[PDB]
Amino acid sequence: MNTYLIDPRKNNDNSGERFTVDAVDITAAAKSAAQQILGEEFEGLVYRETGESNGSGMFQAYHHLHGTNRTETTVGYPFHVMELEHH
Repeated sequence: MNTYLIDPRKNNDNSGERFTVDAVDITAAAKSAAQQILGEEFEGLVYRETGESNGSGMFQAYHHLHGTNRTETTVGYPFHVMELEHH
């Protein structure tokens, strides 16, 4: 449908090379991006990182392992997310 820019900030990696993910809306793009950044191990939920401003390009992805209680929380960190150049 549409491409969305994805850049893992929490990663703290020194790789400016950002990757893009497929999606229909920023809402879904974020959920799809996290699945790649955090991996298939990510099944929690995503939410908007910013609020005071509509300026997109940032989102939050959280996930807590429920059932096995093997850990306290699977993953949970922010991540850049913005819709590629449009018309």
